[PDB]
Amino acid sequence: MATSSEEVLLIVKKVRQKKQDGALYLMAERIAWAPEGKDRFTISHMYADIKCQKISPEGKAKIQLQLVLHAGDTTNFHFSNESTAVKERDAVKDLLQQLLPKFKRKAN
Repeated sequence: MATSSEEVLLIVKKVRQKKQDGALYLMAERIAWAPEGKDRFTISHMYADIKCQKISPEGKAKIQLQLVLHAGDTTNFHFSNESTAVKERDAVKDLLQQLLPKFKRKAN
């Protein structure tokens, strides 16, 4: 709050997760989740606040990612529709591995 406001990266009003289907919000340092609501999110896990990353949507069901909390909490998420399980979500995850470099440098 020293410049303006938080900076979010992307939001997906449509998301499916073995628990529920709900809209997924991605923030620079965290992943948020929400259900049929307004424009906020039911939850938000700070990428640094969470540590575990598995990328399983390259040739899988239809785009599902998995992250775990330094604690013992996992975060599984999926996107999919009659025909919306593709690029859309594709880029979503594409963001995931894009911020992954913020709280965890993978390569120099």
